[PDB]
Amino acid sequence: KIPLDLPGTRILNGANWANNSATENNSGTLIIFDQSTPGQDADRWLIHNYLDGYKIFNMGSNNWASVSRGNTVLGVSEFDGQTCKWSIEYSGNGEEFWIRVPREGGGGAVWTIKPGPTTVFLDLLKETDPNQRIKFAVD
Repeated sequence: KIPLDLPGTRILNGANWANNSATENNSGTLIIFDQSTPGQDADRWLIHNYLDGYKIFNMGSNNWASVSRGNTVLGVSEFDGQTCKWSIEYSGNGEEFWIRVPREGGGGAVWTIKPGPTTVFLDLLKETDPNQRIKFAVD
């Protein structure tokens, strides 16, 4: 089940976990998957209910996981229901989820970690692709 309202949540893909830094500053910072954290709790996330889906908050950076230009997933300082809402859907495999664009009709593009540090973008779901499989680890 989705760890709702749990501050210590790491967002996992294979051996990497999602990181995001505070904006120095319509601004935003890359969501980076890596096996190193760039400062205290830059790898710590808070998931809440938002309408028919979820919002994903980085406790380190105070940024919201959001769709940005070119289907890139960024942390953005300012919340926007249009860019910051996600569907989290069980994959069928252990505790693995797809984080998708909420779409009336379904078939929303999903978090895709590109095959060191790596960025996240939205692409069509391929059920078998481990680069779109997300796990949530608490503490």
